[PDB]
Amino acid sequence: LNLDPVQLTFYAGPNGSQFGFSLDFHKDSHGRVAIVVGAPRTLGPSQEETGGVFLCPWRAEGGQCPSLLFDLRDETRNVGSQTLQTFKARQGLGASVVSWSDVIVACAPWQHWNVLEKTEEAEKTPVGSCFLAQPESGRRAEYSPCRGNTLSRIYVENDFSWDKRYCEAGFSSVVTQAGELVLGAPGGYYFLGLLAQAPVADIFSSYRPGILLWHVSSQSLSFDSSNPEYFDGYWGYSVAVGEFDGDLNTTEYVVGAPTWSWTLGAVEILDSYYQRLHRLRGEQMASYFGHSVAVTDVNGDGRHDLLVGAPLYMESRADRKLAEVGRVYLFLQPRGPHALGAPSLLLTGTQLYGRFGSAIAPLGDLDRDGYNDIAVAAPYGGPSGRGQVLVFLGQSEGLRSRPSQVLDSPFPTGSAFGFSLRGAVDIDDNGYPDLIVGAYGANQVAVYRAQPVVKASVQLLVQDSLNPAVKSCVLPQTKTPVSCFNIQMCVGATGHNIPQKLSLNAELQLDRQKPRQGRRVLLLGSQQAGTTLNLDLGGKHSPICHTTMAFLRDEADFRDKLSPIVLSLNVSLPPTEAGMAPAVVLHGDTHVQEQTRIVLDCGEDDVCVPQLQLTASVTGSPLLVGADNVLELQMDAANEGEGAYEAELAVHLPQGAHYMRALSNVEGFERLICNQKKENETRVVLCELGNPMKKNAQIGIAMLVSVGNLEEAGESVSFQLQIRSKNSQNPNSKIVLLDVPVRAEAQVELRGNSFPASLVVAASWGPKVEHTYELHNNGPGTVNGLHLSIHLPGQSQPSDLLYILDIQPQGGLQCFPQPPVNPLKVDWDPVLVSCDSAPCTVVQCDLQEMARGQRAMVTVLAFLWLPSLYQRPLDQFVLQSHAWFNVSSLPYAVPPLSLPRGEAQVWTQLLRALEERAIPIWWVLVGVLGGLLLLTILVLAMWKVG
Amino acid sequence: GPNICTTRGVSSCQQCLAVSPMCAWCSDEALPLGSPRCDLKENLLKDNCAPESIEFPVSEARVLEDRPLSDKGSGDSSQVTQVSPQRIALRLRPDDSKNFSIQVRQVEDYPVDIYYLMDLSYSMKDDLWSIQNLGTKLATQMRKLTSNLRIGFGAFVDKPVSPYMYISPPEALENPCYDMKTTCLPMFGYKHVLTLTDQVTRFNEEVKKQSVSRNRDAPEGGFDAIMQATVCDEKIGWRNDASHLLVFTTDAKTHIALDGRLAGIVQPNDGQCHVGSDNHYSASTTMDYPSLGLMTEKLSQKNINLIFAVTENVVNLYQNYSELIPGTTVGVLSMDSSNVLQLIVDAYGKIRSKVELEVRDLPEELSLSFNATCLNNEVIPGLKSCMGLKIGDTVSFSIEAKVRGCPQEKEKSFTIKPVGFKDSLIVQVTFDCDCACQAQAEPNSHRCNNGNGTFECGVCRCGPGWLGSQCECSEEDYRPSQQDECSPREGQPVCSQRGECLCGQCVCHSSDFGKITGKYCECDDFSCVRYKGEMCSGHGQCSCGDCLCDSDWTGYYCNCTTRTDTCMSSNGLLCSGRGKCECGSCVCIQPGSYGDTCEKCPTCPDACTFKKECVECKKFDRGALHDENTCNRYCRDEIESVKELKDTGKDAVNCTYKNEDDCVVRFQYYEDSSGKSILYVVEEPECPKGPDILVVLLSVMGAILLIGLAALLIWKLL
Ligand SMILES: *[C@@H]1O[C@H](CO)[C@@H](O[C@@H]2O[C@H](CO)[C@@H](O[C@@H]3O[C@H](CO[C@@H]4O[C@H](CO)[C@@H](O)[C@H](O)[C@@H]4O)[C@@H](O)[C@H](O[C@@H]4O[C@H](CO)[C@@H](O)[C@H](O)[C@@H]4O)[C@@H]3O)[C@H](O)[C@H]2NC(C)=O)[C@H](O)[C@H]1NC(C)=O
Ligand SMILES: *[C@@H]1O[C@H](CO)[C@@H](O[C@@H]2O[C@H](CO)[C@@H](O[C@@H]3O[C@H](CO)[C@@H](O)[C@H](O)[C@@H]3O)[C@H](O)[C@H]2NC(C)=O)[C@H](O)[C@H]1NC(C)=O
Ligand SMILES: *[C@@H]1O[C@H](CO)[C@@H](O[C@@H]2O[C@H](CO)[C@@H](O[C@@H]3O[C@H](CO)[C@@H](O)[C@H](O)[C@@H]3O)[C@H](O)[C@H]2NC(C)=O)[C@H](O)[C@H]1NC(C)=O
Ligand SMILES: *[C@@H]1O[C@H](CO)[C@@H](O[C@@H]2O[C@H](CO)[C@@H](O[C@@H]3O[C@H](CO)[C@@H](O)[C@H](O)[C@@H]3O)[C@H](O)[C@H]2NC(C)=O)[C@H](O)[C@H]1NC(C)=O
Ligand SMILES: O=C(N[C@@H](Cc1ccc(OCCCCC2CCNCC2)cc1)C(=O)O)c1nc2ccccc2o1
Ligand SMILES: *[C@@H]1O[C@H](CO)[C@@H](O[C@@H]2O[C@H](CO)[C@@H](O)[C@H](O)[C@H]2NC(C)=O)[C@H](O)[C@H]1NC(C)=O
Ligand SMILES: *[C@@H]1O[C@H](CO)[C@@H](O[C@@H]2O[C@H](CO)[C@@H](O)[C@H](O)[C@H]2NC(C)=O)[C@H](O)[C@H]1NC(C)=O
Ligand SMILES: CC(C)CCC[C@@H](C)[C@H]1CC[C@H]2[C@@H]3CC=C4C[C@@H](O)CC[C@]4(C)[C@H]3CC[C@]12C
Ligand SMILES: *[C@@H]1O[C@H](CO)[C@@H](O)[C@H](O)[C@H]1NC(C)=O
Ligand SMILES: *[C@@H]1O[C@H](CO)[C@@H](O)[C@H](O)[C@H]1NC(C)=O
Ligand SMILES: *[C@@H]1O[C@H](CO)[C@@H](O)[C@H](O)[C@H]1NC(C)=O
Ligand SMILES: *[C@@H]1O[C@H](CO)[C@@H](O)[C@H](O)[C@H]1NC(C)=O
Ligand SMILES: *[C@@H]1O[C@H](CO)[C@@H](O)[C@H](O)[C@H]1NC(C)=O
Ligand SMILES: [Ca+2]
Ligand SMILES: [Ca+2]
Ligand SMILES: [Ca+2]
Ligand SMILES: [Ca+2]
Ligand SMILES: [Ca+2]
Ligand SMILES: [Ca+2]
Ligand SMILES: [Ca+2]
Ligand SMILES: [Mg+2]
Repeated sequence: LNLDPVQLTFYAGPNGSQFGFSLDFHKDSHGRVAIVVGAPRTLGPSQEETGGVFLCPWRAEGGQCPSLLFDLRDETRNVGSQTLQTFKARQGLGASVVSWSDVIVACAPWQHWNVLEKTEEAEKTPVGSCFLAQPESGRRAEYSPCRGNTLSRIYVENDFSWDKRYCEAGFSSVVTQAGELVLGAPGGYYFLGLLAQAPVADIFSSYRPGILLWHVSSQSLSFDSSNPEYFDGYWGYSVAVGEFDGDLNTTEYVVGAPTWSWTLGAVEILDSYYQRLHRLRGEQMASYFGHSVAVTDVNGDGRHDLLVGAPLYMESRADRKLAEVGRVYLFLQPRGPHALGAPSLLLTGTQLYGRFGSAIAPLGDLDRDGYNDIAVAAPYGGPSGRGQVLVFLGQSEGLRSRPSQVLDSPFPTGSAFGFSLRGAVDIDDNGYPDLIVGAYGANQVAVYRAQPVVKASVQLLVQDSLNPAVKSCVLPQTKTPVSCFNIQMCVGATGHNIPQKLSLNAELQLDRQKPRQGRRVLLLGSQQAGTTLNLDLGGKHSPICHTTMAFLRDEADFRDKLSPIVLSLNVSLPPTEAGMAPAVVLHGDTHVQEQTRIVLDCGEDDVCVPQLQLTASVTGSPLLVGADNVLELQMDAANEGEGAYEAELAVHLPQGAHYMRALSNVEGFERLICNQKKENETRVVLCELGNPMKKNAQIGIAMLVSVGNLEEAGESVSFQLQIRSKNSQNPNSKIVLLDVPVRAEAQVELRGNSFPASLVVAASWGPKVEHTYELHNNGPGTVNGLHLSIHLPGQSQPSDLLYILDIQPQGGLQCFPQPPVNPLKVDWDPVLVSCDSAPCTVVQCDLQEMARGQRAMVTVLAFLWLPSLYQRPLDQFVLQSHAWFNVSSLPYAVPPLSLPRGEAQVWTQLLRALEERAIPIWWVLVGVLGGLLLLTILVLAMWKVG
Repeated sequence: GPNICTTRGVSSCQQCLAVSPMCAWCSDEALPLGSPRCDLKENLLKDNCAPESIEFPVSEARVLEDRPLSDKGSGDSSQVTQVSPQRIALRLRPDDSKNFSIQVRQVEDYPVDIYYLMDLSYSMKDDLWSIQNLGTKLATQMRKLTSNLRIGFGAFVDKPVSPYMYISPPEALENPCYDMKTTCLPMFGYKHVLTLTDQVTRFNEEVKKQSVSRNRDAPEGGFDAIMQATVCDEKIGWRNDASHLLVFTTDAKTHIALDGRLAGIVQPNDGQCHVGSDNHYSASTTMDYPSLGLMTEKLSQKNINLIFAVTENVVNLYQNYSELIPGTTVGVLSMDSSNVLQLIVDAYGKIRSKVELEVRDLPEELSLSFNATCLNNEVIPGLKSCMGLKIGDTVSFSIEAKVRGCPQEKEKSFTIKPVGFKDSLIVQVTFDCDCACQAQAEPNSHRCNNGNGTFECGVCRCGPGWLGSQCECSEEDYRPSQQDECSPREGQPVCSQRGECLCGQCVCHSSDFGKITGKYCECDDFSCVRYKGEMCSGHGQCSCGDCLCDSDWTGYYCNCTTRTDTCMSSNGLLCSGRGKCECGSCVCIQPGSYGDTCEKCPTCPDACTFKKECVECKKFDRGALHDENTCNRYCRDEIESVKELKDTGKDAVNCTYKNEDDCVVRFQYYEDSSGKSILYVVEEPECPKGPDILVVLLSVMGAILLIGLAALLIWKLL
């Protein structure tokens, strides 16, 4: 925000050394602050690249810096029949550099360690190491937790178990407040990742020169995992420390694994015992989610919040459906041990291939506003793709999407500016944090110094109405009575460690709306519509108030009466003096405006006394937690007294409420306008009802309010509505309070289906049949104690018509049948049958927790008993299965209201090819008998008659 | 009526035309009391003033060059013209949208050049033995569909950099495979071996001459090789007049960008070719793996159809990656790679069945809406691609371009290119926001109150405030104030208290945060829908406080999407046909169906329930609902009459159908993972023999007749 992009400090080192790859702040015993930088390609004495560390002191102009001296010679030792060799060539020393109190730790992951024994060898691999230096005591030490004397054949015979030959430890090093150095080894355990934690004091007291291999008593490493998901996970790219469980005894660790779960990206939060407390998965594969992990209390609630990056994230654009810009995720820690949910906030870059979010650096409270601030570096952001840094300020609701400030890269193309960022240190001792940004491409470091931030408050007071008839003052140098009034302007500057001398320019303009020649009011003294003054606020903690006299021109000089008079006050910094570089940056209420009017239609007393009445109605009473709740608020305002000046509707809504739309039923061309702004913590909505209205005016406004997720708002939510007016008498009407109850209810749907729909059996093991039941929590709410009972005919016996081959649940539900299903191992006129009549088998399923959106599946595979199928094959078969499910309670404070129930029936019918049932020939026999009787009687009648 | 041209305007021809998409100007002098020159063309025609000077520009979509689509391609590929028109000219008036139509056709045979990029991992050693006799078979199979074929071959192992290489022992540098006592060559990032050529003998000779290397890390950096092949067109010789195929084969994971940190490489990957005459990638040891975005961009630019051939272990991962990169076809490769020929043939058949369009050089000033049309007259709004096509099939598209305001360039151009095809349409749009009459200029005319102002097509604009019709009201003059000439429906504040009633009209002021216009100063900017700082949702533009959408969007907030590309399923039915698509999201109307396209349902009814008509038509060419022509309209599965009834299909299910003959017909449905739904049916279903009564009753009646005849002859004798 207040960072100065002009006055920057430049530090440079040897060319081609990738200087500025890693940087950090260092504090001595006397408080002197220096910058520790690591160059991973510094030329060594043997004309080979080995890396180095530089300690730049605080110089206003910068320049060359001293280089720390570390051993850069291969060390060979012989113990028994074993030979240990160390090769530091191309070790990349200074790749990761950290500082703690008076200890500087610089790690070289690429250092090579080799073990030889006669013929067999352990192979040369880049195990890496870390050099610790204490300049105050002039002490040096080395740390390498992946040094051993195990041959390669041993690992081969052990299936590469405990394969710590490729640790590359020291890629990401962190130090806790207790001084416990933690190093990440993504390549450890054969490209799986691990951590190595060790006290610094123990390392110093447990280091002996000439002892290449040693073991520390307190050395501890993470346990290897055989889960295939972790394969090629590179767990340990970024490591950070923080507090999540709320107990200060334990220090939680956060580790980023971009390649975890088949190139998915993840962030794992573990305790001090390497136990998985929580895991956060990525959004899109190959996004490199988890590249950088940061811990900071952005919201200021007292609970640490998490920031994650994904440079390789791909967005969607109209020109192209895919665009690689990167993303940044913000997670806020909820109250209690509740697990982290969806990302609190999402930030997306603009420039293509910008790798936004690669580096995130906390900056503390840069503006001293009570909220922490952060910086995000895009290596190749901006229109020119030379890198950029975006500063995000903190707030109660999180972080503002719009970047407060953007800093470009003065270096040319290929500088890779913004690769590593660090801050939250008052290097200049100016009371505000500064920033340091390295650039290995340009081989330089740029230091930005923050400037003091001053908050300005401006207040303007003027008579509500003016009476032309009353003329108390007199024009200067004459004796012409004229109306007059007093204008008061109060200006107040606040800040921390503000300069003792401060100057500001205040411009007061009267009737700025009208042209200069058309102005109606002027200043009594200067007889001008505008004036400028210089205010010295240096050391004036209390606000400075000034008063002036203004007059109104003669009536004959103008004809407009209903047009209000606008008075504007503008506060600005002094014009840039010699040398530019303003001392401080001023922000806040730097411009204020007010409107007045002439006494009109206020009665004989000439004083307006408006009387307003307000009524409010609410529609949409049922509010469901976790649902898109929409409330319709209808406010009707009426005026029974005189016209009210500057009448507006002010509405205060709960934390989870928001403003979407508002219309006016009365009048089709009113064009009502509303705005929403955060006053202190809640988004208050002000609607401009209208300028001074006519007598007996009624206005109705219907607005839509969207209520978000709410779990602690209580039984009911409250809304406040009021009428705001600038009139001296009756400035506001009666306050209206509306209580909307909140009730939680969820609906769960049970469905069932049997396959195949139609089955034919011809005329051991019979045809397969599968019945599947699905339970879905379609309702926005959540349920607990989900219980289900499925009843089927048969008891899984040979005599039973159907034999339950197997049952499979899915979704975590615990299901148990009764009687036992599948007693044998088994290495392989419709008739209605139900549990009520036929033998009943009941399977009971339970689910203590059932989150919204999850689906529980139950599948049963069975077949028709062929020995029973053969018997009586001329009768149709229709089996039935009955599922009944309900719940016990809900995870919500509101007791209301029971529910939901569910019944499901699944019918499976079997068919046979042209059953041999007795065809109704009985009708044919009856017809034949009738015909025979008719023939016989006809013959008898025609024969006896003759 | 007042309409919108007459209202919120009447200042000049530029504004008069710019207020609304369609307006007409009466340049010729006429009565000024009727507020003319800005109204519907019909209204002006009623008021006359048409001396051939009417200024009513209309957008045009004239075609510059167009040629017929070639029926077949055998030679002279330079003028295939498979896509028409080649180039068109568009002239759109400001705040107007115009649309045109294009057609896409596949011209039968088309030359094809295929580059086979293969991994040489240890597990692939056996696979290398299965390619020694693949060139002849591939040439013979491809000859049926293509007459001219080009084949190139390249091999890769892994990135040659520590720790991916066995640096120690020193003897292992030239023979890392020393533990197993085998022969191997040094690891190489990429080694092109055979350039594109039509000689099968060269391909056969090239194979069996290479070997298999060794690597430690399971993932293989094939993206580097793919990018080098795509960019190094000159090195291998890509031909712009042929179908480009790149068959990438591997049996292990693949690295991504920023993965070189382990090896110490930090330089971002560059798309420039770095392959010399040595046929090696020099920057392999110093260049990081390419990013997905750059790979996709280069693939689209070079128009290369990428075909993955991987084992079932990583087939799911490669399928997940496939949906990201456009124009990619996946496949399953056996351990012995004995199905490589069939797999590549299937991939070639499938890729040509998918058609997609891409927009290039498209400025953000204008927006495009696409409508697709497959075979038949069926049209799918909000779609730019069609599925379920075949060789020689023709599809249609409609592209509508809408512009906002008036860009200050007057010349813009863009291109619409189908995937994997050289031919593309070039669309040039020119903005004509200035009235023709303005060319007269007449900066000084005596009609502007004795030549103290500027004249323009019947309107005098004068000074910094002189707005009167005769250019006399001035800005400081007009002190007396009239009535019923500044506000409508007297009884409300003049100009809505926003402006000054001067010159007989409301002049707007306070030009802050935007511009204010209108007769009474009622329409203003900086009054659009906002959420956290955005204006008009960041997609459309707000006029008079209403945030009108641009193309591809609709709604008051202009946040609901209209295009259905995202919600398009692979079965050719929007959201799989089980639901609708709103704002790019699928809503499943049918209960029990969920997912991105509602396709993932466990409890849906079996397919055979609604496949009865298809099988009925196939087996008898008749049935109910035949008038609607539903025999082949939704069921794309292939029906075959096979009496096997013993296929071991994993994703195969038996089912039964009922016919009017009362004989149940049992048939199998197999939904292969490749999507080739196939039905197996038994021809002439065996109806059990029922009739056994007609003969019996015939015999009974014959016996009765014989008895009657015996009685008759007895009577005769008696
Ligand atoms: C590409 O795909 C999109 C998305 O489906 C299509 O956009 C739709 O196109 C339809 C066809 O035009 C629109 O519906 C129709 O279009 C009428 C415009 O033509 C007028 O017709 C009247 C008939 O008396 C004439 O007098 C006029 O002079 C015009 O010629 C629409 O008026 C109408 O739709 C209704 O219009 C009324 C009045 O405007 C609205 O109040 C009502 O809400 C409704 O929109 C008619 O049904 C359809 O609206 C449109 N979709 C939209 C705008 O979202 C493209 O047309 C496709 N591309 C091509 C080249 O066809
Ligand atoms: C969901 O609904 C079912 C049925 O609608 C409820 O089943 C209830 O189960 C209990 C046993 O767990 C029944 O009590 C038992 O009754 C038997 C006699 O049938 C008696 O011998 C036992 O000592 C015991 O008292 C209870 O009657 C039964 N409810 C009904 C209405 O029959 C179930 O409780 C509901 N809730 C859940 C979470 O499942
Ligand atoms: C390739 O694509 C598949 C399919 O889109 C993806 O795998 C899917 O990953 C999601 C992760 O959210 C799985 O859902 C989750 O399942 C777990 C149980 O394993 C459950 O506890 C979670 O609540 C969530 O529902 C989903 O089942 C899974 N589906 C499949 C078919 O794998 C993923 O993007 C890629 N999978 C690969 C490459 O294996
Ligand atoms: C067009 O606008 C111009 C100003 O931009 C007008 O010029 C001024 O017009 C007034 C008309 O009353 C002139 O005043 C008269 O001029 C005579 C002769 O010079 C003189 O005796 C008096 O001062 C008389 O009031 C004024 O001189 C003239 N100014 C200039 C610099 O020429 C012009 O009149 C406008 N055209 C019209 C009204 O047709
Ligand atoms: O296929 C081969 N290499 C492959 C590469 C490759 C090498 C080893 C390998 O497993 C690693 C499994 C990880 C186990 C974890 C270890 C830590 N704890 C949890 C489990 C996978 C791929 C290539 O070169 O592409 C290959 N086959 C061989 C046969 C004999 C000797 C060596 C051989 O190497
Ligand atoms: C979009 O393009 C279509 C096709 O060019 C236009 O529809 C044609 O309109 C003309 C005259 O209006 C008719 O003669 C054609 O028969 C129509 N063809 C079709 C296929 O509809 C349509 O008017 C265009 N719409 C816009 C807004 O420009
Ligand atoms: C357009 O604007 C709002 C605000 O951005 C949109 O809100 C998004 O809604 C989708 C699905 O409804 C969610 O997945 C996003 O997370 C929402 N984003 C935000 C920032 O809230 C919404 O899509 C549109 N508005 C309305 C009223 O539909
Ligand atoms: C199965 C069929 C072919 C048998 C039919 C044979 C019938 C028509 C025969 C069997 C016995 C017969 C009868 C036997 C004896 C006599 C007595 C004689 O004085 C008059 C005829 C009379 C009454 C015969 C009439 C015909 C008769 C009823
Ligand atoms: C050495 O440093 C200079 C400093 O500007 C730089 O320009 C140059 O490229 C570097 N390398 C060589 C070989 O000079
Ligand atoms: C840490 O543990 C010690 C020893 O049990 C305890 O005294 C202290 O309170 C703990 N810290 C906390 C609870 O913050
Ligand atoms: C207030 O004064 C400053 C001084 O430069 C100026 O930049 C700013 O625009 C002024 N405010 C307004 C509203 O004009
Ligand atoms: C906002 O709420 C806080 C509660 O801490 C209160 O102190 C403050 O006065 C409120 N804001 C206003 C403008 O009153
Ligand atoms: C069909 O039934 C046969 C036996 O009748 C069985 O072997 C087969 O698995 C079933 N399914 C299919 C798809 O054939
Ligand atoms: Ca803790
Ligand atoms: Ca917090
Ligand atoms: Ca802050
Ligand atoms: Ca500072
Ligand atoms: Ca009064
Ligand atoms: Ca490999
Ligand atoms: Ca193989
Ligand atoms: Mg391999």
